Amino acid sequence: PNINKFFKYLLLFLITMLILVTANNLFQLFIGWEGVGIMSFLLIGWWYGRADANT
Amino acid sequence: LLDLIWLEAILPKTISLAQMKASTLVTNQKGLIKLYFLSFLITILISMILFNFHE
Amino acid sequence: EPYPDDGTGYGDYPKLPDRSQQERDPWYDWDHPDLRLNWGEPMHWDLDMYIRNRVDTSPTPV
Amino acid sequence: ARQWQPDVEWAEQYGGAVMYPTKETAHWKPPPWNDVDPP
Amino acid sequence: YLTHQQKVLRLYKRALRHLESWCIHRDKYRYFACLLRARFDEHKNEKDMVKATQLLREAEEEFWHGQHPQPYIFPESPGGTSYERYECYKVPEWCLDDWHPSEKAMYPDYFAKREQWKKLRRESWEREVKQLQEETPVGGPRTEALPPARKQGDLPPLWWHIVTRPRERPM
Amino acid sequence: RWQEDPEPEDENLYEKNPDSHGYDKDPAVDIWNMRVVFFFGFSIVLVLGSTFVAYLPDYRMQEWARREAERLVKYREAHGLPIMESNCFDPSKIQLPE
Amino acid sequence: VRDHWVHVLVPMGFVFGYYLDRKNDEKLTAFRNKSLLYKRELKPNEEVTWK
Amino acid sequence: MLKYIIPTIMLMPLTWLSKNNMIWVNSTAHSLLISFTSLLLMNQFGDNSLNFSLLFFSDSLSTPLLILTMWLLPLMLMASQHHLSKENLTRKKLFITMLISLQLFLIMTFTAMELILFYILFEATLVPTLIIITRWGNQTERLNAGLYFLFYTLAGSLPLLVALIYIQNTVGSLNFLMLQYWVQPVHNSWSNVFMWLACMMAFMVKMPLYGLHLWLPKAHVEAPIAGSMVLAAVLLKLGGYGMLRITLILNPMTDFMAYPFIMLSLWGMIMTSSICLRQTDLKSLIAYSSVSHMALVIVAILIQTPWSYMGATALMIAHGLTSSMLFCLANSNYERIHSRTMILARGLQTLLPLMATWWLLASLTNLALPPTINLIGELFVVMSTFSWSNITIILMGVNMVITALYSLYMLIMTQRGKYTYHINNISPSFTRENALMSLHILPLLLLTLNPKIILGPLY
Amino acid sequence: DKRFLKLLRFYILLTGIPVAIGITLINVFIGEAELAEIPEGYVPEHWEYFKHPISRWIARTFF
Amino acid sequence: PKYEASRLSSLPTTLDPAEYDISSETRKAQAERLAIRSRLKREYQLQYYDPSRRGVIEDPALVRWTYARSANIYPNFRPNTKTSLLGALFGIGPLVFWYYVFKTDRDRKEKLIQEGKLDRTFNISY
Amino acid sequence: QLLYITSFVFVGYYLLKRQDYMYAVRDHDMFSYIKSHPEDFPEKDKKTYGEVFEEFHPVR
Amino acid sequence: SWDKDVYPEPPRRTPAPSPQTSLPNPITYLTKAFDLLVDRPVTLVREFIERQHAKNKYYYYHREFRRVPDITECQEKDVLCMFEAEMQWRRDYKVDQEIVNIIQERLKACQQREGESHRQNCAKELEQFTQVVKAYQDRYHDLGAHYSARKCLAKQKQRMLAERKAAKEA
Ligand SMILES: CCCCCCCCCCCCO[C@@H]1O[C@H](CO)[C@@H](O[C@H]2O[C@H](CO)[C@@H](O)[C@H](O)[C@H]2O)[C@H](O)[C@H]1O
Ligand SMILES: CCCCCCCCCCCCO[C@@H]1O[C@H](CO)[C@@H](O[C@H]2O[C@H](CO)[C@@H](O)[C@H](O)[C@H]2O)[C@H](O)[C@H]1O
Ligand SMILES: CCCCCCCCCCCCO[C@@H]1O[C@H](CO)[C@@H](O[C@H]2O[C@H](CO)[C@@H](O)[C@H](O)[C@H]2O)[C@H](O)[C@H]1O
Ligand SMILES: CCCCCCCCCCCCO[C@@H]1O[C@H](CO)[C@@H](O[C@H]2O[C@H](CO)[C@@H](O)[C@H](O)[C@H]2O)[C@H](O)[C@H]1O
Ligand SMILES: CCCCCCCCCCCCO[C@@H]1O[C@H](CO)[C@@H](O[C@H]2O[C@H](CO)[C@@H](O)[C@H](O)[C@H]2O)[C@H](O)[C@H]1O
Ligand SMILES: CCCCCCCCCCCCO[C@@H]1O[C@H](CO)[C@@H](O[C@H]2O[C@H](CO)[C@@H](O)[C@H](O)[C@H]2O)[C@H](O)[C@H]1O
Repeated sequence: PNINKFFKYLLLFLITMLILVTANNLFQLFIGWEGVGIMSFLLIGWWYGRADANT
Repeated sequence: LLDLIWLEAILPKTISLAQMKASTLVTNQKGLIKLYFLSFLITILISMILFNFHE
Repeated sequence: EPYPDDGTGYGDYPKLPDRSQQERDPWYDWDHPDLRLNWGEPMHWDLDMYIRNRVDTSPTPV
Repeated sequence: ARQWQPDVEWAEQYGGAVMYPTKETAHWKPPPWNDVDPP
Repeated sequence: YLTHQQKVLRLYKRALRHLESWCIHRDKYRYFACLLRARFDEHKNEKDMVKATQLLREAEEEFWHGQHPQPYIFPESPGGTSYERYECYKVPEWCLDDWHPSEKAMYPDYFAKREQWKKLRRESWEREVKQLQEETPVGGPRTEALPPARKQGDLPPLWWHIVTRPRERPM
Repeated sequence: RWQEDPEPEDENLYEKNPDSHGYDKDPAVDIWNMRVVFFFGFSIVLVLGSTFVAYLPDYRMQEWARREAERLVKYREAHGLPIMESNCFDPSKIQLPE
Repeated sequence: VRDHWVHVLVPMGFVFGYYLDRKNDEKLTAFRNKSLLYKRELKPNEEVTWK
Repeated sequence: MLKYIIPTIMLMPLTWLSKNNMIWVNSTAHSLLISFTSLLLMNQFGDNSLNFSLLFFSDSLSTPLLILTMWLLPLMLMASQHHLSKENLTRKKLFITMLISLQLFLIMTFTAMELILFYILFEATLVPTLIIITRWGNQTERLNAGLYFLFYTLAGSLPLLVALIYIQNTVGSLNFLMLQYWVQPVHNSWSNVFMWLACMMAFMVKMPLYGLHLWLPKAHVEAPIAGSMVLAAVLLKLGGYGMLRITLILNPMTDFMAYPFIMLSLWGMIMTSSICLRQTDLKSLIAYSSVSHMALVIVAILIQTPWSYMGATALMIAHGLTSSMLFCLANSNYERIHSRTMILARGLQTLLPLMATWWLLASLTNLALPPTINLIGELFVVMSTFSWSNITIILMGVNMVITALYSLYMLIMTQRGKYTYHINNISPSFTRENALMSLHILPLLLLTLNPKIILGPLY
Repeated sequence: DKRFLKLLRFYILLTGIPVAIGITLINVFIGEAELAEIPEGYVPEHWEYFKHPISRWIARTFF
Repeated sequence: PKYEASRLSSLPTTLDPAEYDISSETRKAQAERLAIRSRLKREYQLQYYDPSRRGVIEDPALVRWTYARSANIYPNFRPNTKTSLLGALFGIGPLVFWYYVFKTDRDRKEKLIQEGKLDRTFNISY
Repeated sequence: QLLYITSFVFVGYYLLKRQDYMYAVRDHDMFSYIKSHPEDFPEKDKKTYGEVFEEFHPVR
Repeated sequence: SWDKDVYPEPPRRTPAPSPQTSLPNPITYLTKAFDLLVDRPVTLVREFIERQHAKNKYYYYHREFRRVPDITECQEKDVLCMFEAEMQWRRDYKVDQEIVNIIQERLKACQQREGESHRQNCAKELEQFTQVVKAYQDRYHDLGAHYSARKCLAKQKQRMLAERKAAKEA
């Protein structure tokens, strides 16, 4: 039912990685570095009613 | 151990206890003219013999 | 059975088995299925440490 | 829940002869409401 | 709280599932599922309960030694890969009462029928409570079992949250 | 025990006003409260405030300092001077102790 | 308007406070056009450099 | 500053002469207008501060604190008007009057030129704040929270009064511009050690420093939502603002007097972060989160470097919006379930989708996701403490891990999992609540586009 | 939730669109100032030390 | 090889020696345990299923838990040998440990700077 | 209400007059005493910061 | 647009196309398409905008600060002189920060431009960066957050005292 939000999150995942890969300074790199990490949190826990997914 | 017990105990709880005990000492008086005027005699005597307020 | 009467502040709160909520029967019709708790039953002192997202005490094959 | 306000049990804390009861002031009683003691 | 028979049958089912996890192949599992059934059959008629309890006690120790460290779990069973997966889509029915009138207007027929279910629930509640009162011992209920409706036209007490519960695949 | 009023039941604003914005029971006051919050909060402070911040006249001289640094680097390099000196103050104006 | 006159209270307060803030500047003119950094000769039509 | 003081005062007749049903509309509309004009304080110069008169001045430190203060008043009014609905008219107007008076004291506090004037307004804030907590809090414990709040503050503040009066006798002035030029070094003696403590302890208690923080979790759990917002957002920063100014006249003694307080803060931030992992009250968790964040600010102020002072300023502003937003988020749940227990209502994302988004954004700012100004502030303090001593990275890095765990534990517990079956009064988020959350997060994130305006004088 | 987001969008654009249009027209038909040396014997006003027209207006009007 | 239980790996029920010694006394105890659970289940269900109830079914068990985890601790605290040692070791000990770690590190760094032996060639941000 | 304002203003004016007079007297007495005893209030010899030695305390 | 002396760039040496294939170069055609579809329309829009700017020519100026006596010439506690010397020092501090920033930008541009030969080919820029960072460190490092001209002068006098002492004994 939330397929639109899924594709938004996948795209945000992609954008943060491109920020990581093209960053020329360590602060810009850290933006992508933590960006991908937080996007993983939201997608690993996609089915948030399941305790194992949240864990 | 620290927040709910010892940090409470070592400052606010101990300070409050001392004040409460001091209050009871001060205010637990018999209301007797004889006793109050007797303490006046001790005060005047100590004021001279011990502290030399008369000099 | 209460916690031992040292000066630690447990009072009369019951000492229950130190088991994770993961160890409870998942087929029973719990009032709180996610926690596997029933309404009105005494909660473990460390319930928040024993939710299914945290410390598991389940038996292990080894 | 509506805001807690003092009940009778809370109020009686301030209706005694002293704020801090002790062994010495156990026999103290609040004075007459109109300050008059019976003859 | 489980009888001896219940314990023995639960061990049999659990041991067959771990056995199937080891064997994998259906023909191989059929072979050892029959050998395992023979062992349970060899002592089926044991009468001295002390002896039978010792057999069950030892069988559980043998099961623990030989269990699969990663047995097959049905996907939707507790601990399975799809367990609780659809809980985030299960919305309680009472949420519909808070819908804006323009949202309800989109399903006139669904909400007319819903209004009849709420009428049924309201008209039935007092009889449900009364039946539970007069069928419960003085001390209180000693088990969690609930009774059926006795009179015709009555509903089984405490039915609403079982009947109107979310569907297993609500979307 | 005493004579005290019962705790009142919690009141759902949507019950009487399904369009409630949650500001007031009165629907007309409710709408006006929403409008001022939104117009002054978002249209004015956030939008115009963000614009005002965006166009601040050289906040704290950062842009002037860059132009001035460029002028000094140009001059000092052309005349063969050091770009920067270790001494902030002219030693001829200082008397040391002892 | 007897129904909307309270809406002038805060805006008028800002105008008044603005006016009083400017009035304070007039008591702090001791060094107007006299600092070593900004002191300059006056323009033909100028009476003061700032107010 | 009269262009802000006077209109703030006018909010009082405005509230009292309003029609009965327009007190919230009028006070909210005009406090937002005052906030708009506060942006005129951004006229800052690279060298000189903005010196209005003999009483008031504004520089790059006090300006962002002023704009935060004037922004919060309308937000507080919006947050309060629901739980005050059944209150009678006169007692509502009194509540709004206390909020206005707090804003009046605060803007004068952050712009006072003279340290004794700062002290008096610094201390005047206790009265409205104490009244708000003890009169309009819901629980019995508010009376004790008021007392702890009152006497923790005065225990440190009265010694500060003696020290300040002593300084004026010795130096001849407490004017901050004068002190910038007439400051003399502080020599080692037991007299100066206690002068140092009297000058700093009042501010340490307000931050609060670890060990003197017990009043804070009491005050929040008992205060009404508006009391919690100003307490977390602004009143804690009185202590940080106080030290940032007074440390000017305590050098070089701060070189070693800082050690006990850096240790308490460096260890305290880990202790209070760990505490958040086991809190059962949602308001108490957010309160303990403030203690951990302000521990960084204390360390930043005490080590006195350009990078640490910039990080301290950004942190104070960022925490103001984040923490106040979190209290507002927790309060919105409280208005439905009437309990602060975190584990009571779960899976709320299923029932309140948009509100769960505010929860996610507040959590991500709380754990300092880059490039939020929360991260900018924390990172600048991390950079400067590493130069102070490389080993601090171990403590600072560990605290970053713990902060993520409790920030997301709070998110997961209340928003995710399965909803509580018997809680059937979770009505949809009101427009008022959604607007309240956006007026926190939107300016917070917009500041990422232009961080320099919240980096303070050392920028 | 949908009503709130529609209202939030409306009120941000209510002034956001006029501002975006206004800036564009100022940038096109007024343009920035050009840097120039101070003519001999000339005293610029304090707002003439800034380039963008909106910045000059801000400095002249408020600062 | 017998099962060795630990704090974080409980003894499986099937291997519990007492899970098979179900005497008339134990069966009586189990019945009493089920009686309490059924009594509480009925009290909850009569509110949970009540069509006219809108709100939260307050659970005294949950209220007792949050109260026990905060308000009830100090009233039942006694300063004795145990609580004093834990208080001293855990509260004061780490502060002293970190003071010496940082004081020692900073004293060393300061000595190196004062002798020009610490390399700060490009260090101009602090 | 009018008399409340008038009474306060009327008394306040005379109190403010006495207040300013007392402070004028304090200054008058102080300056006359500084003149009477020039030996106790000499003009300090002022040195520029180029000549005055101040220890430097690095923050590192 | 910018001063080339302040921001130097070596002369650019581009090789000429020297193909050794019969296949067409996809970049060449894409280059031509880009100039036709993107560059030409963009240039026309800009040329129109430049026409409007040419109609309304006005000027802004770089503020010039006269020099005032610095902290060394200020009498102790004379706030009126210390204030002007302190403000001048603060302005110079901001300027020196930007001088270092210009040198760092030169160094970073050289490193990218010189590619794999940057180590040998950016020696001059690395030297200038090294010297300016040393001078800036001498002036401003270790002053603390509450820095001032007075503290900066105290730092310099300590350095001059050490340099005198070493010179004398040597
Ligand atoms: C570190 C510098 C600041 C230190 C300030 C310390 C001074 C005291 C501050 C708090 C004073 C509050 O005043 C009083 O305090 C005590 C506990 O302390 C409270 O009393 C509380 O603890 C006592 C003992 O555990 C209980 O009997 C009581 O039921 C409980 O309410 C009183 O209800 C409160 O009226
Ligand atoms: C740094 C210096 C700061 C100095 C600040 C001075 C603050 C003084 C605060 C008031 C002191 C007396 O405050 C009083 O404290 C005692 C105990 O602490 C409280 O007494 C309560 O706790 C005690 C301790 O268990 C019980 O014995 C008592 O039955 C109970 O009522 C009183 O309810 C409170 O009124
Ligand atoms: C010589 C010095 C004297 C100085 C006096 C200066 C002020 C004189 C004010 C006189 C008018 C007072 O007005 C009197 O009080 C209030 C406030 O308006 C009015 O009634 C009020 O009701 C509510 C508040 O309760 C509001 O809508 C509004 O404040 C007003 O309508 C009364 O209906 C009016 O009779
Ligand atoms: C972030 C937005 C904040 C919104 C604030 C809303 C309140 C706005 C208050 C406006 C105050 C304007 O105040 C008045 O402006 C006019 C411009 O016409 C100025 O007019 C003057 O400006 C400068 C002064 O050096 C000179 O060019 C010249 O003397 C004259 O033009 C006045 O010096 C000022 O007194
Ligand atoms: C949270 C709690 C924080 C507690 C912080 C405690 C900090 C302790 C600082 C110790 C330094 C105090 O200041 C120090 O005192 C000693 C006296 O003992 C002074 O000693 C002074 O008198 C002695 C006489 O005995 C002389 O020999 C000496 O020449 C002279 O300096 C020093 O001038 C000063 O260096
Ligand atoms: C998006 C809406 C934002 C609203 C806030 C901004 C409103 C006003 C912004 C633009 C003001 C007009 O722009 C203003 O006019 C002229 C340029 O034409 C400039 O003034 C300059 O040019 C004009 C000639 O045109 C001459 O008088 C003279 O050479 C010089 O004063 C101002 O320095 C500039 O600031």
